[PDB]
Amino acid sequence: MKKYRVQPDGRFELKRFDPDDTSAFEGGKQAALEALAVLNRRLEKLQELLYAEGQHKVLVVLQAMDAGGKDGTIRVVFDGVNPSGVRVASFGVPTEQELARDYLWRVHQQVPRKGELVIFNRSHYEDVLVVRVKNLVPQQVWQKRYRHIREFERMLADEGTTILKFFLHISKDEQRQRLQERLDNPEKRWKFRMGDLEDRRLWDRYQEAYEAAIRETSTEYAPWYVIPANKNWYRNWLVSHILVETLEGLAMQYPQ
Amino acid sequence: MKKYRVQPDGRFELKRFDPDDTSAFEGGKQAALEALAVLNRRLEKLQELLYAEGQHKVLVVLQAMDAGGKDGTIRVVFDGVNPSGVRVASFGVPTEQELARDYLWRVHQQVPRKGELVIFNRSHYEDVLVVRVKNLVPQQVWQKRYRHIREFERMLADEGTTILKFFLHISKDEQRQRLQERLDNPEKRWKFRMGDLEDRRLWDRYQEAYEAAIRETSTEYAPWYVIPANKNWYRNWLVSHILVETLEGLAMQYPQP
Amino acid sequence: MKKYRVQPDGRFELKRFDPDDTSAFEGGKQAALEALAVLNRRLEKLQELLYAEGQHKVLVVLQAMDAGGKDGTIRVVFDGVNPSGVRVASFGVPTEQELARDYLWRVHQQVPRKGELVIFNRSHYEDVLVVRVKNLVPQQVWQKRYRHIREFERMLADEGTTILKFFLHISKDEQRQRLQERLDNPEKRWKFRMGDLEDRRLWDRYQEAYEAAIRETSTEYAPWYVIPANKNWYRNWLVSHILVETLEGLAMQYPQ
Amino acid sequence: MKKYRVQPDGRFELKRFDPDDTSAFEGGKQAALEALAVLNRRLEKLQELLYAEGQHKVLVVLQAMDAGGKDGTIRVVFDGVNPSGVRVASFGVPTEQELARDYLWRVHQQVPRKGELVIFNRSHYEDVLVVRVKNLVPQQVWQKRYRHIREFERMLADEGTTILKFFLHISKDEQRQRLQERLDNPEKRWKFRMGDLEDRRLWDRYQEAYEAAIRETSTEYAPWYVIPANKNWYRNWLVSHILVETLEGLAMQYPQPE
Repeated sequence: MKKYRVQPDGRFELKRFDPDDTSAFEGGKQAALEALAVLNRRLEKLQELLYAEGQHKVLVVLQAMDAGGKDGTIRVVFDGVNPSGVRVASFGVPTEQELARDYLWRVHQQVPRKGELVIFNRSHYEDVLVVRVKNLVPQQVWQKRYRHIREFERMLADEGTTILKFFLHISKDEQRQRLQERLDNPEKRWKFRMGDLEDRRLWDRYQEAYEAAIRETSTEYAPWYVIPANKNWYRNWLVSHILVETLEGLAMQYPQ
Repeated sequence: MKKYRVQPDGRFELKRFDPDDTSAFEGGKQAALEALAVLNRRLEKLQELLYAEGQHKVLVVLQAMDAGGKDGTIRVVFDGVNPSGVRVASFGVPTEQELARDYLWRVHQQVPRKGELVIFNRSHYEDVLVVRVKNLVPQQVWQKRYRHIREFERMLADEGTTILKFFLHISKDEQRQRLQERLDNPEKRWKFRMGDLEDRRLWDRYQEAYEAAIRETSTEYAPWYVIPANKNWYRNWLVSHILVETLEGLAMQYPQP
Repeated sequence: MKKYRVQPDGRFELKRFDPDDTSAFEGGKQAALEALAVLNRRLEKLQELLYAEGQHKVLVVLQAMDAGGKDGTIRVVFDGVNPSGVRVASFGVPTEQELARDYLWRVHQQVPRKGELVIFNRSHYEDVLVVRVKNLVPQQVWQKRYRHIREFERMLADEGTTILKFFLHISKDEQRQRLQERLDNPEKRWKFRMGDLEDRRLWDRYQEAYEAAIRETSTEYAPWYVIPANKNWYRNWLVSHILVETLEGLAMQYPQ
Repeated sequence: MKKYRVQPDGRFELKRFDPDDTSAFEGGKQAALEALAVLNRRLEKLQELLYAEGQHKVLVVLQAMDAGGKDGTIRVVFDGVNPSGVRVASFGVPTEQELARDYLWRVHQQVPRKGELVIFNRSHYEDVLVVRVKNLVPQQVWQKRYRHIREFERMLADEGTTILKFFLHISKDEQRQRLQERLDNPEKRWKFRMGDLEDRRLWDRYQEAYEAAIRETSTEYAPWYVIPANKNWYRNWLVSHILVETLEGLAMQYPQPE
């Protein structure tokens, strides 16, 4: 499943990843739901080990186009995980207080502590994405942020944080179907804003911004994983597989 | 719901609640597990609605003697509830920074925001529990805190917070068995501290402190519920029942932009 | 100087206080500047003692109409006071994060810690002022806040905070001259906003809101002091006199 | 006055700076007090402008051996500067909550906001000082922190923070006289801790730790200035001179709303 890890050679091309790809799973939706339940139980036990050992900090970053599956991945992948050891930090439009300090200030505040698993629903990457696409700061400014991000993540990793960054990759036509479904569902209509159509008009600019951010910041200590996410069953299974394998690799143990 | 809700008449007596009482449920453990799964699914849907509507703030306070079931209640009652809308704030021994401000400072920091459900694993109630039990501060100091607490909760409720306070009520003998089981379990021992034995000698003083705190602070806008908690199946079912009924009473609507 | 403390009898009438009153000081501007310098030196020594002892928490609340002297009082009264023990918390327009919690959440965060002197430049009182005048919440909602405020301040005082609340009282014509001076000074024009002309149009409503707030919340543990503030020399001297006398009454001792 | 700026060539030697050096000021205490008052009035006006413009963030870092003058520099240099635009963040022994996150977490929380001047009384440098001297983490862990610090400061500077780092340099004999005076003064003995005698015993290890930290982290965007600080009058005058010159170089303008 290492075909999805972006190597730190700065040669990443987003066109090489197909949102409809399900090739790492030898089966379909029904078999993947059973495989996901097994990974989910392993995840609950690994979180239990993480919290009791109280040494490692785990940061899961989720980035995607609107309707790309950030909310759904949190809901399904972390289903049943002890609320005491899992925390979500969601990053929306910056406030005046947040904009009064550097862009990393509000993000650094939310990092996981020892024994905790934190999920960033959007993150510091927004400062090289919506910021670049909507020209909120000139290129001279946002271009310097790729190095800031690599170095901030290097500091976090060196100091004990296991970092996993997932780009949930959906196609333009899939986003269209999802935004239409969001509009037609009375229990989902609340998620839709008029500004989401303007973000959709800028699809190509966002894909370019994502490709540049991933190419610049996928490192050995903070890898990006590109997740084909047109199939939610595949997205949830693959994210759970990578997360479980990473946590198993920490070789955690209940204290003496 | 009615029987376990402490009325704001200042006449609460803890002796009237039996930790082994299971009288609100008829079918026994197996039937309660099935009833709990139905309530859990209703809670998951109510949380999604709370988050979508983004108007109400929900605060669940959990207080209990050590091994009383605070961790287990969070784990079971909120099983499957979307982590995006549920947050736990645990309050342990205050740090020097926290002690440098009033006792409510660290607590107020953690209150739920609009559309969020927050669980306080221990809370501001610790400031009328340990200092009273061990007489670390004079009565003149901690007796004033019942009013501060009623008024802080009145302000939170007036400003949009639905408050539910649960006292998970276990017996002294049940605590003993659980503390021994915690010690004998290699996956649970890490939780056990020597200070837990020191508080056990003070059992009666803690029961009195809890009774007084409940009597003084159970109000219409911030009720206390006494949960018979010697049977975890009953504790989980009853807490889920009260929480679901409360959330339903808010009559939340999905926004229609 | 006991005529300026609002007694907790709920009978306060703002019309009884003249913004041009200088009756507590007999010598005039020049003598007041010398008296202020002596109080200022006493204040510097009392702050060093407050910080060294590290037990008391001191909260100074400043409220006034725009151009009423909040910034000038901080600048002059605290001139020379060690920055290590004096902190200003200014409360402006609430952000989305602040509005997502009760109105006291952002305020409680800023309270002084042990050994610290905090000045609130605007405060929790804004939630019974601009809120009441501009009908940002219905009457039922803001009317309940007078009790919340009395009780929040009671808790702070019971738990070790010395509270002083100053209403810097200026006349409508004095505000007009000051806003005009702000506009005509190239080094002050930055402070002026178009919204300040709207707050000026609601003068009478704000005076009624101030009178009601002071009447409802001036208590023994958290007194309001009405400061005639048309003359800055008098305003600075009187606020310094009240503050120094209060701090002296704490009988602070250097630790041994 | 450029003689005190540590060039970013990684060749800094602490032995080349004498704590008793007063060569940038052509006079003594009395003349320096008058020169300091003129700089102090200029600083008060520059702060009012920094606050009005509301764009630049200013971070002043103070590091020194115990009794080296951190408290006194804040008190004198910022005397009369409007409290609305000046804030001190002091960094002492980390708590369990602070130790549960990376060492930069508690520091980043306190950075200056737009229009604000913040003084760090001790700072993130403690994590390559007391940590290195007392072996609180292995050489393997704290040696990586020189890069983390250079990069954290690069991010702050790129995003609008003007950074000034001052090492207030006192001699070992001067520290002895000051610690004795601290003990003998009833209004200052509250500052005296027994643990300060242990840090004093390790004087040489701390001087080596300071030399290495300054050599590794003095950059063009975040310079270190070595301040001869045995004479308080000289220390206060020189820090004020460097700070004022830096703020004047920003050429801040009062906004003119339309």
